[PDB]
Amino acid sequence: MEQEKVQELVSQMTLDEKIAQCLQLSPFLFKGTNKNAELTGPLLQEMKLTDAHTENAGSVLGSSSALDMIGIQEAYLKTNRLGIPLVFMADVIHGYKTVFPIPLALGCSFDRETVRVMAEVSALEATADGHHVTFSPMLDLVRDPRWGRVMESTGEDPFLNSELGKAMVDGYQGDASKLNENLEQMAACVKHFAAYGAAEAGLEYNTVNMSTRELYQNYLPAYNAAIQAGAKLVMTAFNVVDGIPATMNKWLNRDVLRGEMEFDGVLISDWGAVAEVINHGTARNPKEAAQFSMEAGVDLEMMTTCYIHELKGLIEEGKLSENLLDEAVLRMLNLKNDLGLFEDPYRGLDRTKDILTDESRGKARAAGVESAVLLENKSRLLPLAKEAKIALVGPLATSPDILGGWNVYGEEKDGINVETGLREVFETVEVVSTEYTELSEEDKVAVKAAVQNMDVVVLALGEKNEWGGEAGSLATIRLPEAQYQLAKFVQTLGKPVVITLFNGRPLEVKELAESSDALLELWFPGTEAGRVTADLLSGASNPSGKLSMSFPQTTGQIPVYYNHLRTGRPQTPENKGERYVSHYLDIPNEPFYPFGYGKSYSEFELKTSSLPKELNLGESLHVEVTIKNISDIAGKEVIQVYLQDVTASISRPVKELKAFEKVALQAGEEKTVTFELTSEAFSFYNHQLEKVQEPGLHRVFVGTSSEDVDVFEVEVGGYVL
Amino acid sequence: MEQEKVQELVSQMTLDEKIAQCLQLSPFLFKGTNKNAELTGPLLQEMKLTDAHTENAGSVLGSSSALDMIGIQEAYLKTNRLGIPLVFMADVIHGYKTVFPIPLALGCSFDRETVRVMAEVSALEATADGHHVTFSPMLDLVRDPRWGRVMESTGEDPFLNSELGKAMVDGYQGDASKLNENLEQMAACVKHFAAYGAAEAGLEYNTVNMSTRELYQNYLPAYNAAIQAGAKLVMTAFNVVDGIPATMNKWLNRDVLRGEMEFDGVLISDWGAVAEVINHGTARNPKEAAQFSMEAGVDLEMMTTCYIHELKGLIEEGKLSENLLDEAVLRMLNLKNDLGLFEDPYRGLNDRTKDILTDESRGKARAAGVESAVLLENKSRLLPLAKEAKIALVGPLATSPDILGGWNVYGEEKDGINVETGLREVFETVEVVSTEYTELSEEDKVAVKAAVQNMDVVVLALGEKNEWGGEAGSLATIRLPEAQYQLAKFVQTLGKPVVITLFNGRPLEVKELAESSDALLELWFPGTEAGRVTADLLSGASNPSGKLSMSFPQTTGQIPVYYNHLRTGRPQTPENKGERYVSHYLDIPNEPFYPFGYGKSYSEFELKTSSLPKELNLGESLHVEVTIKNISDIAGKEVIQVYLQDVTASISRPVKELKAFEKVALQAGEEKTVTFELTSEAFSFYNHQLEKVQEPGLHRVFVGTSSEDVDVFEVEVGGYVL
Ligand SMILES: O=C1O[C@H](CO)[C@@H](O)[C@H](O)[C@H]1O
Ligand SMILES: O=C1O[C@H](CO)[C@@H](O)[C@H](O)[C@H]1O
Ligand SMILES: O=C1O[C@H](CO)[C@@H](O)[C@H](O)[C@H]1O
Ligand SMILES: O=C1O[C@H](CO)[C@@H](O)[C@H](O)[C@H]1O
Ligand SMILES: O=C1O[C@H](CO)[C@@H](O)[C@H](O)[C@H]1O
Ligand SMILES: [Mg+2]
Ligand SMILES: [Mg+2]
Repeated sequence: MEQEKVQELVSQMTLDEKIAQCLQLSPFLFKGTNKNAELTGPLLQEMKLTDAHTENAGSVLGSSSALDMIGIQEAYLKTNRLGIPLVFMADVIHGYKTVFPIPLALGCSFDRETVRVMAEVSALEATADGHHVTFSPMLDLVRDPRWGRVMESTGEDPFLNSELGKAMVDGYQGDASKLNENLEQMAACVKHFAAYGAAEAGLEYNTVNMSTRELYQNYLPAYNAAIQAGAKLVMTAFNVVDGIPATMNKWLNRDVLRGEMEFDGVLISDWGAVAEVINHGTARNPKEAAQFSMEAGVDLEMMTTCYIHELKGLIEEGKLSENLLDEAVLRMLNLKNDLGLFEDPYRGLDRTKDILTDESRGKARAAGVESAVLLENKSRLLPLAKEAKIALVGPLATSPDILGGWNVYGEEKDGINVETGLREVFETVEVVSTEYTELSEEDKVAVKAAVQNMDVVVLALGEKNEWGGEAGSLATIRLPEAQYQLAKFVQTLGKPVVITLFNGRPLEVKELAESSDALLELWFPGTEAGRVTADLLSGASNPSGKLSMSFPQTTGQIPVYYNHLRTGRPQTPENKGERYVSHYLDIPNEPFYPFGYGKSYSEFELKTSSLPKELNLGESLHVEVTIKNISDIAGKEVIQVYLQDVTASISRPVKELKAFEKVALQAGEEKTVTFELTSEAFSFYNHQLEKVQEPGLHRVFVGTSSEDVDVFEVEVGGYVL
Repeated sequence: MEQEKVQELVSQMTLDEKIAQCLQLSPFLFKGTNKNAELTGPLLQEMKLTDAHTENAGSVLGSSSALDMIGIQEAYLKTNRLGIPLVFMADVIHGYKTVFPIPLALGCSFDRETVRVMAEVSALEATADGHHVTFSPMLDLVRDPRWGRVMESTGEDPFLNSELGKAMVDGYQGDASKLNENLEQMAACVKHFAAYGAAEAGLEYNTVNMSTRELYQNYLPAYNAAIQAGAKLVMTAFNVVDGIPATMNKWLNRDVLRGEMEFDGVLISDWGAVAEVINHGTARNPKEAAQFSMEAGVDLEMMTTCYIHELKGLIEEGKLSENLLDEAVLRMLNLKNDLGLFEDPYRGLNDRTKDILTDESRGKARAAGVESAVLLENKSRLLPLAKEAKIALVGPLATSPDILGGWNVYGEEKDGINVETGLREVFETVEVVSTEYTELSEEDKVAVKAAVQNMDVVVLALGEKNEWGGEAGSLATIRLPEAQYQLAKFVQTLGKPVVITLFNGRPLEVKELAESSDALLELWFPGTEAGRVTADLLSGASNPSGKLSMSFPQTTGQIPVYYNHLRTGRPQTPENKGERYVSHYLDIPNEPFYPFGYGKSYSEFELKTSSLPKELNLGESLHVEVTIKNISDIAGKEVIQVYLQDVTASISRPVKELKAFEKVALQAGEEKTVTFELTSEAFSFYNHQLEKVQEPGLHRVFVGTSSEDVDVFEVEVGGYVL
């Protein structure tokens, strides 16, 4: 409908109606839900909720289905005074029913289009099952693989997360202004604002702390890119930011998000995060919690009752301006309108035919093959011949747990396990399945026997997803020790070994790499994992992923990341072995596998056209890269361009990723791609918080990982374009 | 002399002269040195130094002896135009020749007097051997035991480090207005300014980064306390602080150090930290390095040549003002003066040798060792051991002379007392099988089996070599070599009671050691009398009374873990135990293996807090009164501890903060009363705007014998301001 009528609806609301609009609830607390009705009484009573609260609640999160949604919205609109429909939100993180690779894997794709296809397919399916909003993209920069939630981030690099973050939003929302029309798309909600993934000790919900300059330089860029690209919501974070819980952080949310970033959409709290400021000890009680969170501009309280029970009193005693509430309600209604819920509360609703199609599955498969990373492949063991005799052993041989974490809707019975997968392709396969956390003598005899018959071992190891995701912090980033022992065992059997590793985080893999001939990191590919796995092993697909997060030498190296500072005593090749340089006595400084590292069955040669020696301030560097696949085999490479600022008023990272592109090349084929490094890429935040460019020398690095690069020099100065 | 004669020295000094006054060099680049006279030729020619440079050099670092000093100074004065003597500095960190426990151990003493006596004995000896300035206390807060330098800090607590920091300055310098008179006292230099101990990944020299508020709240207090206690010098840090290397960080050093902390002394660079701002990528070359460090107020460049080769040109070209150099030179001379060098450039050097490595001094180092060690485990009263107990003494620390610890630049191992020698003095029957640090052979095991079979108890002496810590001794995994845990596993199967005497420079993973033995005693590195420290504790001649000044993590992946932590929005409680969506790990407990303030005794105490007021005004002190009784037959010391928590505040506040502590001696039966004043400063914190503030509201007071063994009382602050 029209803006003016929305502005009117605010006018016509009671105070209690407005307060309730700022509440969000689980489906089974509304009249007319069709699942979990036997939890409605107990919980309603514990939250001290009444019919007036539930009949005016702003939103719903975690509807179980299209049918669940319809019954609730049909029932709500029957008893709702002014006919303000519910907005319905859900966690569509990496697939709705067609599960795609976990976002950390998606980052390893280094492939913008894959990310967009994933979100688009996800929206297709979610909108079809009644949901208006996904709580995705998750844009927290991660440098600490102990934290279970690294699985939701696209890795340790702000640029890559920024790009892929834009692709996710584009994919879910398409045209952000036609969400009232395009009902196969949905609102995206950026999370978690901000800096959540710097939790101390990878410990869930734990303290985050960093200088403001570093917050802007590295932790904010991606939330900003998604926002600037039209993301409709932002969700707050659980952590403090500089001492102050993000949910009630006024500078962060008013000054930075609404001020600097110009975000005039709904700001939703994370689950309980409004009331939990009480636990952080920056609010004495639910009254204070609500006052400070409203002051901060949190418009939608997620499944707690601070606003519901306390805003009226705050407004009547003049502790809190009613305009703030008014503005918050106005944002909620603008959201609903943008989704066309004033014309159609059922947002297009039967669409079952669209869920879990064969075209969608093929896409998830394509995502999986794009995202897997080949870490080792000694003496061309991979790809395997289709008639190769295979002992498939390990806990991931038959396990149905290949969908990854934050899979709220996808069903394991629709999944393709590794056995099924492999059997579709290779004729001879013998399988000895083993426990995730044990290695018995009986297992070893069975494995001995399966291996002796066969020609090659596919050793499938991995985590259960429940060992990652939210509140899945591992102090030690290792598989259960039994799996390292199973690899040591299997290696003694005389036969060639592939390890197909399934997980949600960087792990200590040195032992795995040292005990096998090849190692293929599939992360958690989703619904089609088995076939992703088979197509890569068989060569039907050629591995092309690159690591979007560093793989540490050991737990004690964390945090280790490619974009690191030099220090005053950097280790060089000409000071190696000296005592008084930055190093460890017991491990290398280098991570075991670095950012941008990945292998292929193909082989490539790159050359960079001549670049200018000199450059003006404000001027863009145009980089031209010619790349040839010099091998019999078709496949993709990921060209990567980095910049270093050799000298600056702040110590600058030795490298920073400024551009990348995945390039498909047939056997023999050659191509040219060109990048624009605009002058922003030469910029940084200074000691005073200004975004600035300084004349001086930069190095440009073109290559195929953060470490395989040719290096060029460029001098910036003169005048400003 | 008088300040006029000093002000005039500045006026009469040439430019080239004033510059060289801002240079410090190793003893063997000087004419007159009694050691390393080779090396002088090539290093001078590498540094492109002259005689103009060395004849006017400001200072020396790390002279080898009183004769070295005297030789250098005598020869320098002979050819020095205006007669400005050299100031002579050194790393006297935990002792000179009589070596005391490493500073981390000293922290575990929880005893100010012990620390002051260490510092006092250290200056006594150092001045006797020619040194004017020590590079100590090291006041970097440490939360990460991977870092080799945790050995030099007194731990993870700002308050404790502040207090013991002042005891150290007080002990080295006594009354600092009379350093020209008490020539058995010496100038002290606080380091490393600032926040150096927060090195990322505990990796040496690595990036440091934290909000300015956190810098002020936790990382600054100790530097500040030592400075306010009158510490003569400060040294810069190798690390960046918010992007900028500390050495050229104007705000940190002009605004914070010289402005807010009102420090008007020499600011010395750390070794090469001036030229090294180039490697940090905040200076193109020695010209800018020099410019930016002088702009920042660095007065003395340590063993690099940016100032000497670049300050002339910078001043002539007008890029840098001669006033800065001048005031820099004035602080230099004011320090020489304060030291009494214009009256006596040999600072009293008169058979000061009678003063070194004395019997009284060694007895003090010994007492420091027994104060500082920490009894971590003692099941079924195995310790103390009867003096007629037959002892199998096995392990790498059985006979190792490596017991003086790291940053021991002057102490000699031949004077050290090793564990066998210590034990043999006390217990009649000792059999000894030494093993390697990093191995466990089948032959070793056979020998251990045979020794243990014969004796009644195992003293299993495990440890680090000191070179696995100190500077640039970072460990990614904080474990002993695996052979040592395997040795403990082995010994435990021999059916005899086991004590592990652990010697180290950092918190280690010790769950496996605790689990494979009946008692565990953490001697750290006690210094010259290590063996007797160990024997006395084991025997009961001394009663363990140390407490942990740094948390002992469950495993490496728990780092950083410390007592003074924030609550988060989803704290693990005893009520929510076992729930998935709470702050916790899947594979280990939240808690460290041993917490801050944790320590055991052969004695047993009760404590009783006198009734506290329910309310308090702003600006008002809280007087906590504690009665403590040793209810046991054994005399011993206990460390009463008082913490505060600010329950609600404009910033999420630590669950606990140590605000007072005292070590209380007690005979069997004996009772005493101590009272502490927690001022309103203790109730204060830094807010978002960076004001030091006090908020009305609820605080909890915790009185006890560790961060975990406490009685909790509440106090409500408000009303008006005192
Ligand atoms: O706890 C949470 O619940 C939210 C709702 O499921 C989810 O979207 C957030 O990412 C997560 O932090
Ligand atoms: O609610 C959840 O469900 C998921 C189940 O797939 C789990 O992995 C997530 O980490 C958890 O947040
Ligand atoms: O961290 C900082 O960097 C700046 C430069 O050191 C300084 O000027 C600011 O006041 C300070 O907060
Ligand atoms: O490198 C160093 O040398 C200095 C000189 O010994 C010492 O005092 C510092 O603590 C240390 O950083
Ligand atoms: O980090 C910060 O936290 C402060 C409190 O939110 C804010 O006011 C400042 O702008 C900022 O320096
Ligand atoms: Mg530059
Ligand atoms: Mg308070």
